[PDB]
Amino acid sequence: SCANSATSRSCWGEYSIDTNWYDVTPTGVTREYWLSVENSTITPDGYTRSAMTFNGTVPGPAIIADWGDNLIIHVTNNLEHNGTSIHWHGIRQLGSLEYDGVPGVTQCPIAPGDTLTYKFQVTQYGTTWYHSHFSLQYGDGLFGPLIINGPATADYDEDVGVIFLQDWAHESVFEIWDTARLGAPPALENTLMNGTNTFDCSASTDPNCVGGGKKFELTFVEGTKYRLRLINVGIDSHFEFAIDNHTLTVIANDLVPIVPYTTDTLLIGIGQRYDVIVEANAAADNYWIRGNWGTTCSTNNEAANATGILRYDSSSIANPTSVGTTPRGTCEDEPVASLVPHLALDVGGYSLVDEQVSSAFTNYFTWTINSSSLLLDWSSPTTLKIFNNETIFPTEYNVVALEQEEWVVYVIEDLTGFGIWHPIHLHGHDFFIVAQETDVFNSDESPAKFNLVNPPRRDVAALPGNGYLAIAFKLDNPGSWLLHCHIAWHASEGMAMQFVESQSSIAVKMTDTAIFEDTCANWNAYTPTQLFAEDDSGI
Ligand SMILES: *[C@@H]1O[C@H](CO)[C@@H](O[C@@H]2O[C@H](CO)[C@@H](O[C@@H]3O[C@H](CO)[C@@H](O)[C@H](O)[C@@H]3O)[C@H](O)[C@H]2NC(C)=O)[C@H](O)[C@H]1NC(C)=O
Ligand SMILES: *[C@@H]1O[C@H](CO)[C@@H](O[C@@H]2O[C@H](CO)[C@@H](O[C@@H]3O[C@H](CO)[C@@H](O)[C@H](O)[C@@H]3O)[C@H](O)[C@H]2NC(C)=O)[C@H](O)[C@H]1NC(C)=O
Ligand SMILES: *[C@@H]1O[C@H](CO)[C@@H](O)[C@H](O)[C@H]1NC(C)=O
Ligand SMILES: *[C@@H]1O[C@H](CO)[C@@H](O)[C@H](O)[C@H]1NC(C)=O
Ligand SMILES: *[C@@H]1O[C@H](CO)[C@@H](O)[C@H](O)[C@H]1NC(C)=O
Ligand SMILES: *[C@@H]1O[C@H](CO)[C@@H](O)[C@H](O)[C@H]1NC(C)=O
Ligand SMILES: *[C@H]1O[C@H](CO)[C@@H](O)[C@H](O)[C@@H]1O
Ligand SMILES: [Cu+2]
Ligand SMILES: [Cu+2]
Ligand SMILES: [Cu+2]
Repeated sequence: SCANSATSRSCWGEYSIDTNWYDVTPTGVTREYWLSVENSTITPDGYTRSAMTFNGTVPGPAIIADWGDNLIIHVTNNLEHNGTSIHWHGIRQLGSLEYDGVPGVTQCPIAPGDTLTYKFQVTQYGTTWYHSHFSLQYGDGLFGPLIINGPATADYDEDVGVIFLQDWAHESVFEIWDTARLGAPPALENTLMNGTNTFDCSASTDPNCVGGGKKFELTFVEGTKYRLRLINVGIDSHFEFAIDNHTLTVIANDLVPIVPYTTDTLLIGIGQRYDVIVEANAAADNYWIRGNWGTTCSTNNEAANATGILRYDSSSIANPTSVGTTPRGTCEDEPVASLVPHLALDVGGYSLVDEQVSSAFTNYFTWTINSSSLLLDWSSPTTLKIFNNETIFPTEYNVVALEQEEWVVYVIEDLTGFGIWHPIHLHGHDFFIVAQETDVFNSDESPAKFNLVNPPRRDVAALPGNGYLAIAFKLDNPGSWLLHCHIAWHASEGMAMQFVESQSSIAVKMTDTAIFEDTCANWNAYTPTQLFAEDDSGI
């Protein structure tokens, strides 16, 4: 039993970095939050535009808690013309399926003017984020940081918090969706680093291009070790984060602490999080912070300006003249060999489920999973079906039923030919990356090459373009769990499926059943006169 501190980050009282947090949870306290989903106007980069925000800021307010705390988060939808539904990214929701926030799966949408109070315990610690999982809303700024304090696998003095990395349009994503769904995502007008960037409005005739955008700035005190919590939250952005003339000691991936490793740059797919410790041991100077936008992965109009500024002297106003490390320049994830959980777990005996991604064109460009593109009915979410004792779901719900062989290995194959590295997010579980391969899956040979012995473990991992991703998870969380590409266009285009896991073992408190019913009653009251119908997959 030791206290967490700058020289004992492994400690968490009677618990520690060695505690199995899948099986053991500290007692904490209840923390209550009130969030308002708003229709806003912001100027993050000297361009004024609309946004959909929590509480009028991009990013939204920080939700900060300790490992074990119970969170009560009242979410009121103050948009006029969209439902909304908020997901707590990577959060296991063991026994709280109905608060996972996936509209069409775990809830009906929150109708305009309605409130839904999300309740869940945090049985994980580290860096994550919360965001709307209702259509493309997070692309208009509807996300915020969710930081759960706990132990760490390397010592550090100061936690600077999250640095968000994203693309950023100069108009609502909902304005460009009709063009994007023809099949080619647009190059967006800029990027943001923790909510800010420069933009040259000097030659603009657009009255909204008011200028004054500023670089993200981070100040170091020489000798201090800083925890930076990196999240890629773009619509369709890949990053390779780096700080010139500094080394990153990587200590967590998503919500899983790893054996520290050092790296000059850090590949980060959408929805992925890393925790790094940077020691401020360079010559004191201004250094460029590089997002290293992956131009081979997706387009942006201003890729080279996905940068911020590290200062050792905060009174300096000069731009860095530092020289960047040459990026690997791929759309890959960090190498599997680098991502070794500190808490070592092995994958047990399993049953294999194989699915294949392709594309089709119906009304617009769609992605298919075993020939079916996800299309959900917001007024009949999977959980509603489950509470009605339905076990056969619509084809377009892309349900795979799991029932106990205590483990599943889920192989998803890219048969599209496109060579996109798709960030695949699984809800309700950390998975084990048993293979992440650039090659064709062979059901007779590939399983023999799976790594079942402490493989990487996280909640978002790349399906390699033209390859396969084999992820294992244990049947330990009855529910209906969405799995999808986190490239927002692709999710909206149906690149998703869901696991209905141990359906008959789902338990929901009567109070939460009543709440769920109320949410859907209110949604159903809104839809007859909504201005805008569902026009994508729902998620
Ligand atoms: C959620 O609310 C947003 C409003 O904030 C809705 O966005 C609207 O979406 C419609 C349908 O896609 C857009 O119409 C299209 O606009 C483009 C661009 O001018 C045009 O080329 C198309 O032919 C079509 O008219 C509309 O622009 C857009 N409105 C705004 C202000 O962005 C969205 O549909 C809502 N979704 C739900 C599910 O309630
Ligand atoms: C990126 O932008 C956000 C601001 O949009 C910064 O978020 C800030 O993060 C820090 C550290 O995690 C938060 O500090 C904590 O505040 C709470 C509540 O009062 C307190 O309990 C803790 O002791 C700690 O001071 C801070 O709340 C938060 N600010 C906002 C507005 O949410 C973040 O720091 C930026 N990243 C960098 C590297 O600058
Ligand atoms: C968010 O905004 C709403 C509406 O004004 C308010 O009730 C709530 O307290 C605010 N929450 C935070 C965290 O500021
Ligand atoms: C947000 O406000 C804008 C400007 O009034 C409006 O055009 C748009 O429909 C609103 N969006 C939603 C989702 O309510
Ligand atoms: C998806 O299709 C492939 C190829 O036909 C088949 O091998 C696999 O079992 C299918 N998966 C499921 C879950 O239906
Ligand atoms: C679902 O099954 C349970 C268990 O038998 C039963 O109590 C409940 O009423 C059922 N509900 C419906 C709507 O079929
Ligand atoms: C993470 O660790 C692996 C194995 O040592 C390296 O191959 C990689 O480049 C990174 O350091
Ligand atoms: Cu997410
Ligand atoms: Cu994708
Ligand atoms: Cu998701």
